[PDB]
Amino acid sequence: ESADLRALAKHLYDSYIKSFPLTKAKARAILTGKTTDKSPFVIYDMNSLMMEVAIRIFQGCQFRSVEAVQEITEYAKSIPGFVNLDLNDQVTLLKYGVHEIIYTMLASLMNKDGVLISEGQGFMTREFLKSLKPFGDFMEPKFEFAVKFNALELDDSDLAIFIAVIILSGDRPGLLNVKPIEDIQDNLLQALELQLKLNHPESSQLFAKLLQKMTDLRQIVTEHVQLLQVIKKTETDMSLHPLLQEIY
Amino acid sequence: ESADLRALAKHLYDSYIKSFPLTKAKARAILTGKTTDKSPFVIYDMNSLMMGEVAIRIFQGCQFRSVEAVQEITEYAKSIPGFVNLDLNDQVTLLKYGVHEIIYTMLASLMNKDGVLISEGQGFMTREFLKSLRKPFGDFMEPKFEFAVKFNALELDDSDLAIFIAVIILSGDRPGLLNVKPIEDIQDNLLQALELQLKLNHPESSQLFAKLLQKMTDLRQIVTEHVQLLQVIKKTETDMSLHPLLQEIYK
Ligand SMILES: CCCCCCOc1ccc(C(=O)N[C@H](C(=O)NO)C(C)C)cc1
Repeated sequence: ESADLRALAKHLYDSYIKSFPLTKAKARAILTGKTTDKSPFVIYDMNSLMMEVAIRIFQGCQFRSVEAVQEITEYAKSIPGFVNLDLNDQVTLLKYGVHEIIYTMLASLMNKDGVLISEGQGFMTREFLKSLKPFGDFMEPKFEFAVKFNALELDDSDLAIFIAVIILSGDRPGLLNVKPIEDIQDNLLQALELQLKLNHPESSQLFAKLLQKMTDLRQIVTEHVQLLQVIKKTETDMSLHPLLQEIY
Repeated sequence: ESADLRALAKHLYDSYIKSFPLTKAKARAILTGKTTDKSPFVIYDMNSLMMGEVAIRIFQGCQFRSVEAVQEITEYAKSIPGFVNLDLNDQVTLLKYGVHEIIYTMLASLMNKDGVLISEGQGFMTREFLKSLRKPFGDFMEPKFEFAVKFNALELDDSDLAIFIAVIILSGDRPGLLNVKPIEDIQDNLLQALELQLKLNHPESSQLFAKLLQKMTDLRQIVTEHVQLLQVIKKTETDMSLHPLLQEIYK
């Protein structure tokens, strides 16, 4: 019945707002969408950056991503049925879902020329990121995904349901009880479909186009982790950085 | 109008039957009990194999089947409304990237958890036998079995698959495409047709449409794993020849 579907959509939206500080609505108003109170500092080269380069940028991204995981974790616990799953299955779903979610939400903060950083008080150009060492290949395939993903023109109410769909996948390795997970994901998928039909009545087969983006998304995540291995292949030793690499 | 969508579904199923010699219907009519004029000979070891012809030989037999499959898929693609009216370069790109995803979708029709039909359904080669092949070749088919067992649980029939295969071809997020708009226009039509087909054919199956579209994620990874395997085989088997058509498809 369409009432608990809209109820679910509204519920996810509100939770998404509470959990994630920088919404797409706010990000877009800051990006090339302009407004008149505060423009972000723009990092376009080595001197404008000047707060250490290459390694320290990568490390800055890890700090932020560790923050993101905790925001996503809180959001997951608001998905009806999630906290009632097997504890091991909750951990597994977050462990394998969090990267997909991070690059999905990161698109909200990107345009074809750069990405918002530091709660949007900053902007790092796409071109500055390409000019880096082994690290100049990290962000670029994310930019290419974002350009295509953002073409769908989803807003936060759409993204909230989509993010829940990703978390409740069901094909994650090592799950103990797949049934209640795919039951929840069936319900979320229904809510997303209705949401897209109501929010974007003249965008045909948007639901289908969005799900097809998961194919790009998972290969991006796969490529990314393999890239992460190559960096554990040159800077390695002297951990006067003790528990902080333990945090990571 | 649903009527134009039904007519498109019927057109595609028709071309599917005309293009592909071994349908899911027939493959499921050799595998299960059913008919006993179409019982396959079963290959499960070397002696039962030599009721035939190993490793490298199986692999090149597989190569030739793939090449055939490219011809069948190409003939099918041309029947898809608007496909042949596209920029010739984009026709080539769509097939380049579409062909293996379709092969592994169709391959699932020929599979159960225990093995796979071969030689147009006259033979059946065991999963365990395939997994026991020397080193590199033993990991070739196993992830295709993994996919098939899960894909086959959707219980699609040939009229479902016909439209799904067309949807795969007309992607538009394919690398290198020149004009994405007319491709995406065709795919939207195909997606509407698929959506209708699945709700009329599987009325009690909730969100089958979304669940099927998600399988596209598994297909992509199978192809990606498969390319990595071939890179390995080409380095260890310097005396083994890969077909030029297959080489052109890979990069
Ligand atoms: C639509 C026609 C589908 C016919 C199904 C044939 O079954 C298969 C399954 C897997 C393969 C396969 O992976 N071939 C590899 C391949 O295509 N590498 O590119 C190698 C061995 C040639 C080929 C045929």
